[PDB]
Amino acid sequence: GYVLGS
Repeated sequence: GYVLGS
């Protein structure tokens, strides 16, 4: 899985 945040 993956997580991106900004």
